[PDB]
Amino acid sequence: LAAFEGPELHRLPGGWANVGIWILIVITMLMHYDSTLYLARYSEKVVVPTAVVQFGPYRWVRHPIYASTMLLFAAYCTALRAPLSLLFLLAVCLVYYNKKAKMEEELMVESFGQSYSDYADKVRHKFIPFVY
Amino acid sequence: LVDWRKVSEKTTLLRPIELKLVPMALESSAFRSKFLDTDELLSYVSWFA
Repeated sequence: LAAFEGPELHRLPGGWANVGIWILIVITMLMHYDSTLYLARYSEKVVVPTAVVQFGPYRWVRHPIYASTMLLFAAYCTALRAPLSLLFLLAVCLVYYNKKAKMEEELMVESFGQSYSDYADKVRHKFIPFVY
Repeated sequence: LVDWRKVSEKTTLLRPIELKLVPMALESSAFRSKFLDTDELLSYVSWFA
């Protein structure tokens, strides 16, 4: 639907309008790599978190890898200039990804207790900074 | 905020240069209490340097 909706590849503008796209790409890959490096550092096994992570992207958004992945698709829908698909992936990705976030969060709240409780009190905003 | 009477009762066997370097160690050990990482502090220290 993004490819259908977006204008033809020669009609979309360039110059100083394609510099924001580069900004979005680089900030996405910074946030995702920082989140991954912070999450994988504290796990002894492949996915077994020893402690509670609250650093970098974790002090802004409780689930930063997920947000970074969606922001990748959002920048992608901005690239071919199709905002309608951006909104629809917002809806569907938010729904599924919130479901998995709830399952994961309830698991590690059960397994950790007060630490992730006060951490989630510190950062309520779960996916987008002060939007949700 | 610091009750300096307790600190003075804790540094009795020391000397004036140690009395001068006491607040440095107090700030270090007070920042020790929280749970924090290393690499972010290196990053901010290097940036502010």
